[PDB]
Amino acid sequence: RSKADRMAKMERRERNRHAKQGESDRHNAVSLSKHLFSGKRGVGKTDFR
Amino acid sequence: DVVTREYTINLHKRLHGVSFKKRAPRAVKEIKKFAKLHMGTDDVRLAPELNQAIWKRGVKGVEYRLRLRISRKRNEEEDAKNPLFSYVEPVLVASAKGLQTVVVEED
Amino acid sequence: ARYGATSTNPAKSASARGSYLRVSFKNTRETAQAINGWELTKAQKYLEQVLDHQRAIPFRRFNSSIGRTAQGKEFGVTKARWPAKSVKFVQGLLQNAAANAEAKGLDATKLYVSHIQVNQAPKQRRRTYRAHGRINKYESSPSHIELVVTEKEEAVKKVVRLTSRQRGRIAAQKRIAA
Amino acid sequence: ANLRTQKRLAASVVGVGKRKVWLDPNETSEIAQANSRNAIRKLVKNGTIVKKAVTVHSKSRT
RNA sequence: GAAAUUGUUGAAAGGGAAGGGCAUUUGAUCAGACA
RNA sequence: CGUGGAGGUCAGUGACGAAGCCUAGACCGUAAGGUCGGGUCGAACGGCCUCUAGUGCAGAUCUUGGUGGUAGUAGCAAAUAUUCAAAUGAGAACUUUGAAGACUGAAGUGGGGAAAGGUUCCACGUCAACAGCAGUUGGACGUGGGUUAGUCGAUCCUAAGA
RNA sequence: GUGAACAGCCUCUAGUUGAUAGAAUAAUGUAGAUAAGGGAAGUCGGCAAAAUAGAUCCGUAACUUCGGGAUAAGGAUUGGC
Repeated sequence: RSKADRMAKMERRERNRHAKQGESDRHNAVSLSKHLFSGKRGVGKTDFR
Repeated sequence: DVVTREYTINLHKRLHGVSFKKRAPRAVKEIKKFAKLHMGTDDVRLAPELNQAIWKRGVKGVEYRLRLRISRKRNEEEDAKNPLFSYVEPVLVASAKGLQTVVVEED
Repeated sequence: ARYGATSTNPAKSASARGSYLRVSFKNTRETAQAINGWELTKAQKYLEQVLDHQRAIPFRRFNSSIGRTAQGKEFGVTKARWPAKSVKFVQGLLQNAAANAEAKGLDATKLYVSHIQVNQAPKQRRRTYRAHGRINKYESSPSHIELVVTEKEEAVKKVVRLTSRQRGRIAAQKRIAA
Repeated sequence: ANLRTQKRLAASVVGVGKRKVWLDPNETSEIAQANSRNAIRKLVKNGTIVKKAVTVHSKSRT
């Protein structure tokens, strides 16, 4: 069991460095979001406040 | 050196121009500093009966003069302070004026 | 094993490490260079006084826009600060290295910190939220600590060529001078 | 110890809200052993948990 | 287990940038060679 | 001159250390580059005569991944507010109990429900991560327990409509 | 409870005490105020702020599709026992 319980701690490390709050946090970061960078904003109605 | 004394304390000159939501929490931090002055200790204990006496008129109606009793006592082993600590408890009196400091005798 | 480059005797030297310690790195660089090279018994009481706002840690490198205080006149720097959470780990390692020296059987009074070294660990990756739905990082900088204590040691013929003309000059003056 | 259970649980037995029930600090070991409603009836009536009767709202000036 | 980047030790320089070219001093350092 | 593979050749070098990497140590070529020593490492790789091509990068607001300066800085300031002792603990501004002080003030910070979520509900254990401070606590993590219908609903009927 | 009232303010039953904190009170801020004499001279412009306000009684113009205009304007008064 202590052989098996230490293998839970060995396999947990990679998710802790990425600050995953579980073994079930698989929220994926989009590399480049479309609304941030694709636009040209001139006189008129604009894309935000 | 166990010595129990009486004291008056002028809280009006210590709470001059203090924000109304921070008067009664500040008057508590004065007595821990005020018992540090006379007895020369850091760990100062306030009785729950004294906490009622400060806070009785809300946060913003702390009394002008209080009449305290500061008792210095021996402290227990494996405490990291030093073997002495104070203990501040209130004595209930008619008027806080007209009183000066008095050594309470021991028995 | 595999510390930094050390020039000392490994016979009379204990050591201690700390891996993946979740402190700030910029605070633990400075509270390691304040202590580097002191006597061991003087270093521990100093760190006991840093907690009580009696003596401050000087910040030399990571020190932009730090407020001033008067307690850095001892070291000659206006900028100083009292990083408390960094001291509570670093003096925890001095208690270890003092305990490691008693197992080897070294003196307590002669011992001094000779090497202390702190460098960056793998960073946390935590995220926070900003205006316009933008996602920027919000991360830590943990650090590895290692230190080595050492006893103090109470201590601190080249053949020369010359020409035949210069060989005569010494021989002539030795003949003349009484 | 942690006593959020028995504070909540004695409120259900006596039938009064959580702001009213009184758990004395001297019996901090005796109350923590009780983990059922059936023990709470015994702990109430021998005088460890009491009621704290109603705050006055007088109507004399009215 | 390379580079960016960082720590510690050691050497060196520093009056509003640094780095480069030609020549030599200074300190450190290094192979060749007479039998 | 250099790189990846091919046909030859040196009966080429190699676990007594092959490639790779580091090296203000040495030599050669005007140069692309070639050779040697030292440190690391552990298993295959060269010279020459030719053959072949997914063959050489500093730039393309280049592509994927990684790291800095700025910087321990901007900041963590709406919703009136917290205080003292005791227990628990290696540890308490933040957990639990008691004593105080206030607030929401019946178009509520209260008591239930429809969409919607799917075990969050409760107990026992327990803190590496998350809770932008902290943590002994949690809507976290680990293991289990828990929704009972002749009458409450669906099921039946029809509306605009399919 | 006050009041025309489910307004605003305070309280009882019920619930919460959560929103990073400690010390000092420089400038400039954001939010909220008061100001001698004069009263829009300020300014694109009375922007903003001040003034008036609930209630009973007296009183109400030009005009008008005769219904309105109208709370027009303006003027006296308000506690306690």
